[PDB]
Amino acid sequence: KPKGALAVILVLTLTILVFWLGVYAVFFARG
Amino acid sequence: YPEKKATLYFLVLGFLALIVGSLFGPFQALNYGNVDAYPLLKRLLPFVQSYYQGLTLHGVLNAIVFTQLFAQAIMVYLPARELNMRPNMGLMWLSWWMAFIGLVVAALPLLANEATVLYTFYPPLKGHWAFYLGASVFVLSTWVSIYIVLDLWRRWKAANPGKVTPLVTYMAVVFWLMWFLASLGLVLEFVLFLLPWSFGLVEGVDPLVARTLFWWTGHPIVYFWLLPAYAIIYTILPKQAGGKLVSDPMARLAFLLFLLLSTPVGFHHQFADPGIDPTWKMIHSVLTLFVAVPSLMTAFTVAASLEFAGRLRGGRGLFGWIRALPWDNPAFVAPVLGLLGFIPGGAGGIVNASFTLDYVVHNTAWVPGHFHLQVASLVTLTAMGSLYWLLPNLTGKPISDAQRRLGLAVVWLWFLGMMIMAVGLHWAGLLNVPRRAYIAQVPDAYPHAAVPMVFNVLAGIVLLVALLLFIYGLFSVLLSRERKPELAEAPLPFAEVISEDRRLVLAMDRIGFWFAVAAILVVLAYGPTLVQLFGHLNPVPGWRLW
Amino acid sequence: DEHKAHKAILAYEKGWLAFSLAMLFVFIALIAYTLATHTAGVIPAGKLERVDPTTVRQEGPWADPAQAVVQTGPNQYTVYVLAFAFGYQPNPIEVPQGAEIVFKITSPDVIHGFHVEGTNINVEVLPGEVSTVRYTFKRPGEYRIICNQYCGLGHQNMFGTIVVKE
Ligand code: HAS
Ligand code: HEM
Ligand SMILES: CCCCCCCC/C=C/CCCCCCCC(=O)OC[C@H](O)CO
Ligand SMILES: CCCCCCCC/C=C\CCCCCCCC(=O)OC[C@H](O)CO
Ligand SMILES: CCCCCCCC/C=C\CCCCCCCC(=O)OC[C@H](O)CO
Ligand SMILES: CCCCCCCC/C=C\CCCCCCCC(=O)OC[C@H](O)CO
Ligand SMILES: CCCCCCCC/C=C\CCCCCCCC(=O)OC[C@H](O)CO
Ligand SMILES: CCCCCCCC/C=C\CCCCCCCC(=O)OC[C@H](O)CO
Ligand SMILES: CCCCCCCC/C=C\CCCCCCCC(=O)OC[C@H](O)CO
Ligand SMILES: CCCCCCCC/C=C\CCCCCCCC(=O)OC[C@H](O)CO
Ligand code: CUA
Ligand SMILES: [Cu+2]
Repeated sequence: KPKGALAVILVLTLTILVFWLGVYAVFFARG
Repeated sequence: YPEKKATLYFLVLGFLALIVGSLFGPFQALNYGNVDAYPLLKRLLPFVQSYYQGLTLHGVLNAIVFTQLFAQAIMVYLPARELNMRPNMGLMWLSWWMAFIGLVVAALPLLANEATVLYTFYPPLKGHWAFYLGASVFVLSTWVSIYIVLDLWRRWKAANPGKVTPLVTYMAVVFWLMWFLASLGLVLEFVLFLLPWSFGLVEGVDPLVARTLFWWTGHPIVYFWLLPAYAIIYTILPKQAGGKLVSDPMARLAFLLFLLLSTPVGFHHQFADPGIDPTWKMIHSVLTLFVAVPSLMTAFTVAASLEFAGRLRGGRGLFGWIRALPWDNPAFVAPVLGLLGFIPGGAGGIVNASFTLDYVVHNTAWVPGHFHLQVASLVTLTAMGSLYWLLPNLTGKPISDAQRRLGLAVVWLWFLGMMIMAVGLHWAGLLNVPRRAYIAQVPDAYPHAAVPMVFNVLAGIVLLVALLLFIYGLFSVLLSRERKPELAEAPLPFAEVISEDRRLVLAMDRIGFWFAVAAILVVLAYGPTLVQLFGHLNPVPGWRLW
Repeated sequence: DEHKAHKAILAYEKGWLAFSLAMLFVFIALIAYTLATHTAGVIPAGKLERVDPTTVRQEGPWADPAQAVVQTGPNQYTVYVLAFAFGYQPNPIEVPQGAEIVFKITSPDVIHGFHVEGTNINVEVLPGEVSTVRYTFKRPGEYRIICNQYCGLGHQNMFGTIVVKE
């Protein structure tokens, strides 16, 4: 299994999600 | 090999544009850190009248001129060298000259404070006709490039009936056809509107139509910036890393998606514009999320290939492959670091695309935070790395150990400055600091931003040093006396491909068809809205407010 | 080895591509949600509403900033904002808390931003066009309007105020 490639797409997924759910929170807080 | 000389001319002119464009960035970083260094800059560069003139130059020279010259260098030369065929030289030199000429023409009013619009030059803000004219000529240079590469591909296909297009040439064909569709928005906006208006021929321009036409090009132009770096990242970097590209088909699929999805999306720059129906904003929003796919895809293909290389080179465990990679080679380091910063870059872009979430970040410092990660860091760093393999190939000039070490410093400093700046800009942007603002001249206006403002000051000083080291570096390699013809004669370090199911590759090679589809999508996504707007034009007078 | 590296990398890639798709789709669902709620009020009206930027200060609802706030429903107010080089009229804009407010903003000169600090209101303002956006202020007090679209040298100091009364 390409374990490194998986870690990279882990970090990328986490990053997307912290960014997206983060901004979604801010959206509703300002709504 | 007269294509080497023309390629060289594109790369060097690009790099000159990037250097001059970049002079203004530390000043702008300092400004987003509440520090006014403009008086110093106007001592050194007395023709500069305002922060905004600086900002136009920076935008135009870095994001338009450099990126284009790079694209034109890379996506002509590489396919030519993979096919082992000579580009039409009279055409190649023609494109360089259009590029140089349109650059000199747009430069004159820019340097003389007659076009302090931005790089978006939004009507009714009205610049000097020479700005529009020269920018036009500069960008049409690319239609010649498209021709050049279409020719090469047909000459090849003819000589090799029944074969699939080789990888790099496949990349370049789909890339240039994408860019041709994409560019029609701006050529439309320019020809029907900006030019006549700047010439005095019509009184006003409809700002909404101007913006809609603009952003037709304004999105896919950033994929036009990226894809040259991707071609490198895909077909070259796996060799430099010590491995191979893990899949030719996955690399074609990514590029094919860019062809299909790069252009029908521009309303994502217009989530805050009046007069555009929300249902269309949602359609574009979805289409924008889809265009994130070839990069999600790229993330995995490229990550697996670097891991592969690292495993070949002896690394083991979950991080050993990282450690095992050639971190002493700036040509490997520069794109890889760019890729790392592309993770938060693309996360921010996915935020910008969600229709409603854009109201949080739109026109704030968030957006420069997103894009410096994408273009000022990944594309630029990848171009910077090509110094260390592309240049020797083009010139026979050797890279000394000293120069290799300096290159490592530039590439890490440049990367680090861009990460630090990215934190300062995202965060300031979340605090509501506007982009495109001489905010240091209102020092008491953004008190809640004091913390990310420290990051911008730092970033500005780190990127000043990175840039000064780049200039000394770039000129060391260009100005050195020696020429060893074994560097000039050596092959481009094209990767080998681990192998490919042919079904998929054949389908993807029906380029005429995919091109037609891409063209239909643009009609479906832009037709209805442009027909309504063109039916209801409200042209308005122009203004100089500088 | 390459034989084994090849199909294994591709097999996991297929998984990754499916997951990432699912995540994209989830965001689409979550966006569509926002679209069904009061928070979507801030999306501009899609409809073209054309005006003449050259006479907008002389006649029509932007001509008299002190009557710009018009009650248009039992709990609704329409506000005619002018965003111009380099300010906003009226100043301040004064509105009751808890009322739905329909901002109808235009420009007599060049494009301006209309960014209401602390809210989702963030709309480009185009000369010749009226931008229409909707918001309810839940909290009383003072909200700064920011211009976030470069409009010339007066840009960095173009600010406005909205006061929301208890
Ligand atoms: C080259 C330049 C650009 C790229 C590429 C780019 C990508 C995106 N952007 Fe963007 N952005 C747009 C949203 C997106 C989306 C959804 C993507 C996507 O294509 C992103 C997909 C990318 C990913 C999902 C990342 C994949 C990660 C990879 C591939 C890294 C893997 C790492 C490895 C393999 C390392 C491993 C190695 C080890 C050693 C570990 C939107 C809105 O929807 C706006 C308007 C916002 C507003 O309100 O104005 C915005 C505005 C801009 C502007 C401002 C224009 C202006 O001046 O007004 C610029 C210049 C720009 C450029 C760039 N943009 N963008
Ligand atoms: C020394 C490196 C650099 C620094 C310190 C820097 C800094 C900055 C800052 C702080 C801004 C925001 C200014 C504002 O919004 O008012 C900005 C804007 C911008 N930068 Fe950079 N930059 C650098 C290099 C680059 C490069 C390499 C590119 C692209 C290749 C680039 C493209 C842009 C663009 C397109 C804008 C937006 C201009 C506009 O909104 O009209 N920058 N830069
Ligand atoms: C290779 C080079 C990489 C670059 C690394 C450089 C790091 C920056 C220096 C930090 C030392 C701290 C110095 C801070 C002291 C001066 C602060 C200051 O007084 O600023 C002006 C004042 O705030 C206006 O009122
Ligand atoms: C190597 C690069 C790989 C990519 C990895 C880097 C990506 C950065 C991810 C998250 C930063 C978020 C930091 C923490 C989030 C802050 C949330 C928060 O504190 O909210 C404010 C609250 O109101 C209290 O004041
Ligand atoms: C590595 C270089 C790249 C730099 C990476 C950029 C940093 C931005 C990070 C995260 C965005 C997440 C959004 C932050 C979410 C915090 C706010 C929040 O949680 O909102 C609730 C609160 O009630 C509201 O007022
Ligand atoms: C606030 C943000 C500013 C901080 C910026 C942090 C962002 C991540 C930085 C570096 C990640 C690089 C990870 C990979 C480094 C690899 C080098 C290595 O592993 O060494 C092998 C050795 O050098 C034999 O050649
Ligand atoms: C090897 C050398 C690496 C060392 C580099 C340091 C790394 C991170 C620390 C400090 C950055 C400080 C730079 C900030 C300069 C002054 C910031 C400022 O202007 O602060 C004003 C204050 O918050 C209101 O008056
Ligand atoms: C709460 C939200 C969840 C966030 C948590 C992060 C999710 C992990 C992300 C991506 C993994 C994508 C890889 C999917 C693995 C697919 C399995 C597969 O393809 O297996 C074939 C192989 O032959 C085996 O036997
Ligand atoms: C294998 C698992 C299959 C299961 C797949 C499920 C995917 C789960 C994700 C998101 C659901 C979206 C929830 C939508 C509800 C939105 C509510 C909200 O966000 O509240 C905002 C505000 O307070 C009110 O005005
Ligand atoms: C590494 C990157 C880290 C990122 C760091 C995250 C910081 C974001 C903070 C807040 C956003 C939330 C917005 C909430 C705005 C509400 C404030 C408000 O309501 O104030 C104005 C009002 O007029 C009073 O009467
Ligand atoms: Cu009005 Cu910036
Ligand atoms: Cu875009």
